[PDB]
Amino acid sequence: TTTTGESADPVTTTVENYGGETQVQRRHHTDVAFVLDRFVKVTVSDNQHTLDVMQAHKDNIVGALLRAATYYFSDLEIAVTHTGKLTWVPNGAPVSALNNTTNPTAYHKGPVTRLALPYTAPHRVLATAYTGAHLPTSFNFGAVKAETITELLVRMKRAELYCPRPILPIQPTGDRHKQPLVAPAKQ
Amino acid sequence: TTTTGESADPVTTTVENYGGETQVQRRHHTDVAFVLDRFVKVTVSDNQHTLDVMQAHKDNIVGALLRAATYYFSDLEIAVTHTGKLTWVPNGAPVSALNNTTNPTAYHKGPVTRLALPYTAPHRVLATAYTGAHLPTSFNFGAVKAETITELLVRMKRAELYCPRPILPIQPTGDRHKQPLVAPAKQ
Amino acid sequence: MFENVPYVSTRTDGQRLLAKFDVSLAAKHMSNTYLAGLAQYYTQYTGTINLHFMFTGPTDAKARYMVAYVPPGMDAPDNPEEAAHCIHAEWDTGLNSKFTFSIPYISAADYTYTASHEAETTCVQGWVCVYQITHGKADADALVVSASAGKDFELRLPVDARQQ
Amino acid sequence: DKKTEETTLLEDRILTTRNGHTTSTTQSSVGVTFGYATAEDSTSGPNTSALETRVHQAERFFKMALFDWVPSQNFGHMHKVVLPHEPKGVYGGLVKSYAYMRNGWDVEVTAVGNQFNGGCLLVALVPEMGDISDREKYQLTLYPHQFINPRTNMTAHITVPYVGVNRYDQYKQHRPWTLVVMVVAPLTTNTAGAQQIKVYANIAPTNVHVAGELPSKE
Amino acid sequence: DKKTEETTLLEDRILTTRNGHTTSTTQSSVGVTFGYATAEDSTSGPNTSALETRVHQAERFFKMALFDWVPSQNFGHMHKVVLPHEPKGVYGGLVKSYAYMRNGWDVEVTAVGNQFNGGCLLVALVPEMGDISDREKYQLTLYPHQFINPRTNMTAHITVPYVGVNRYDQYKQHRPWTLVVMVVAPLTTNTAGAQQIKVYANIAPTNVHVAGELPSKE
Amino acid sequence: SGNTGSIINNYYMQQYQNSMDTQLGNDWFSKLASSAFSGLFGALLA
Amino acid sequence: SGNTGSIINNYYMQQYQNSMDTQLGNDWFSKLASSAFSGLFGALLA
Repeated sequence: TTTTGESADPVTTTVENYGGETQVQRRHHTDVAFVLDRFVKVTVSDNQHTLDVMQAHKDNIVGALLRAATYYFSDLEIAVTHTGKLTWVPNGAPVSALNNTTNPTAYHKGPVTRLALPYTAPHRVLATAYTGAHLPTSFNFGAVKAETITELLVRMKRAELYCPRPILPIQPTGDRHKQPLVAPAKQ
Repeated sequence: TTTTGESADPVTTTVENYGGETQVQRRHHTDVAFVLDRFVKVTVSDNQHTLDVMQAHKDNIVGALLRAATYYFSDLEIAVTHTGKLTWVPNGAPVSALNNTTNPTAYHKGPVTRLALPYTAPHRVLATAYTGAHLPTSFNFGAVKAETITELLVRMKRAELYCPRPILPIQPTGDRHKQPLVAPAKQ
Repeated sequence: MFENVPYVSTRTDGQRLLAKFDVSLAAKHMSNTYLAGLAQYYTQYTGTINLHFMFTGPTDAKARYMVAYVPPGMDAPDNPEEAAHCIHAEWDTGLNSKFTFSIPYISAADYTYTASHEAETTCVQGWVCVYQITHGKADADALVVSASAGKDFELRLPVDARQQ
Repeated sequence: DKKTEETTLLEDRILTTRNGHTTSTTQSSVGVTFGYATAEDSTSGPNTSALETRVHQAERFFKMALFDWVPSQNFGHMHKVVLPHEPKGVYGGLVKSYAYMRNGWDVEVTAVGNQFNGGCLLVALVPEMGDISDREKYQLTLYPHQFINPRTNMTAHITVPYVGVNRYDQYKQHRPWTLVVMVVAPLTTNTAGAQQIKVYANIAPTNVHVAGELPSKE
Repeated sequence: DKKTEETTLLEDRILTTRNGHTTSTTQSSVGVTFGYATAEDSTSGPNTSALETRVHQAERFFKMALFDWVPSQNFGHMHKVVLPHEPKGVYGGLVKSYAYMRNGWDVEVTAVGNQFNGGCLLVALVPEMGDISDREKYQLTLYPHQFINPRTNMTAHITVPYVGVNRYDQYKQHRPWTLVVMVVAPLTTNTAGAQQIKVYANIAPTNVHVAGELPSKE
Repeated sequence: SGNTGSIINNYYMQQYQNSMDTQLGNDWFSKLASSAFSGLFGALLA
Repeated sequence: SGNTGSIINNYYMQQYQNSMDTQLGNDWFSKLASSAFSGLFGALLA
């Protein structure tokens, strides 16, 4: 199957060309909405933290995959292990609000406290990159504050992605990257 | 009822031959799917453990009965008494994954933590034996890791068995194997 | 990738083995490949993989190539005549710069690992070697290669094994 | 099986088997035992991207010897072997040229002695057989089997399907079938029995399919 | 054959050939010359008591080199070879296991140089070729042939049927086909030609039938 | 099926509760047990 | 939609569970993947 390579028009041959027989697939697992729909730890440093998905580890499935797109939309779900009252505040709220309790404040019930929050930016969509680097103030989902924030996780719901960006693995030392895989106890 | 014995073709006579009258049975209890559908303790040694059904005791009902077949399929259910976060990883995952929390990780809620897991091998079915001994890496249901793993149990759901293998009892010393059976208090 | 570069270079005229590699998404040659960067998050896979060879030479440079898929069981042959016995495809240069070719999923199990075990010496899924049969005025010239996912190519069982 | 004439003092229950251009008549059959099924699963799986093919030529008979049954060897004495073992001819050639393959077995084991011998052998085929205990020789009947007993028959015939956790195998490092033969009643010789019995096998690889043509130097 | 886009400075007349799991694309075909017929005579003669069989696996491509065409060798310089010659792989295996056999040839000879060379080769297949005289090289065109001429094409393709005074042969001591290549116009090199031209062959045994299975030690 | 006896259906979809099987194309010992000869083979008197 | 598998509907209104989208006026790579040439471009023999 010769093509004019310069074209940039997609080409996909099949085993049928030599006599094989292409089968069926179920790429459920490689579905955007699906893969990103799980919790990811985000490194919290203070007892107050602005919610931002870019803070997931760049090599963590979710963060790696989120960064494999340039623009994205989604709602949020959060799981915080905290102490005292947890207060959330919507994108663009004066930071001073975090102390006020008439804002969505959840009392303690350990271990974690789980919530569902609405996309709250004022743009039609948000971005992974930006050339106008360091991302803009407004690219957040609000902020959280609790007397103590031991741990923080976030989950992207309803995810939409636009324009793919690259995504690299590990550069192997030798011919392939060998390593220890889950195996049964020797006995 | 004389038969050509060499044939190997099944023969089953009945009390009717001499005048008796064969009755009804309800072999619900001797049903594969059913007997194996219960929990069995598996000896965990570290704070991380690969899930494998061959690890049930060979004289334990489930393990004895599982080993009474050569090939098997089933989904899993697990009950772990652990500490901290329990993380599971699918068959063929680099062991290094057990530390990552974006994988199916369950927080603590004592005593035990119960889960339902999908058969996750890449073969059409798995085996009890193998002549190609010591069973292959891939014959597992993934692996688990938690700061502390006090105890571990597994339950086979949807069990299918193929080709029967033998299953022996105790070799009695004398004419029969006598022993203490559950009886009422003497008084 | 072949040591910092995407192409393969015509060493000299004649039966030369231009490249040969492992059929794993871990393979060194993949590495910079989207397919591999993606596969790194699933334990298993099945499917056809497509190889694309775009000849970059000048109008006066002509060549003929061969590509084969060497299933495991032997050692990857270093010359066409030995490789001529595997599923292969020969082709020359012309108006059409590009040539695509599918790498068949032929394994014992229905699925296979994206990941590579330590215990595996040889690439569980064989290799693909690409030769040159001959050429003329084609020395020096680049044959850049890329890879895309095939139609029936599938990725399953998401996993998060990496640093943090 | 059955024969005519009428009754007689000799044998009957005739049966001719044929695979490829090879036959095998036996005037003392006891029937043929069928495996774990009557037909193999789908021969064209996804695991072969349907590049698999089948070779009719392989499906033919090939002989290979087992052992000599003598009065010495008593109960539980057993002779096992994994098929294919060293394979020759066409069938053998396949193994050297294809990465993966699969096939079942047509086994005809023949312990020719004479009707005045006593004693009895048990012949079976086992999936993933990995060393039986002494006790579990007693439960060997759970496998596709057939007895040879001098007063009755000379040949035991068992046909069996390909099995395995994989639709296709690499015989070069996993075979599922292991043909075994065990003494259950030690060989009797009496006045006119045969001193000892030579045991052979007539085998045919059934429904042979191969996939993944390998490179070649010769 | 033909290609699109429009016209251009490069090549077109594309053609892909396929035998078994092997293909061979060529953006500079000149068509394919057909033998002495379009279909072989009856493959199942009396001489085979109809025990013959056909092997689809053999019918695949196999490569083998010819020679290097250089400006030195001038008119009449010829390189001949009898097919099969040393045969490897599946096809080869047949020869070692069957007494008699037959097949035709799918030959694709490829002298890859470059369009600035002058010169021209003549490739043909000959039945029972037994050393031509110098004069009769001039009448070589009476055989299934095809020219390679740098200004025009890179590949010559000829398909041909099995022939012989016998429906089936013993390749081990008679082959009818002899592939030859001869220079008719010595290779020109000019300013930008290719110094020398490497000539290879891509062949496929067509419609392979075999009969009379031989004994075997391995 | 197995040791399961809830009368109400799972709250979760079966696509999550279990692994879904695929097909490509009642069993054996069951059939074999039944094909067992149970007569007499002789000729009965009285 | 995503990793969600409850068979029974949310106890809460969807107006509270999620953000409501507004419109003003099936997508792309999906379409593009399919428009891929898969033939031969040549002329096939045998």
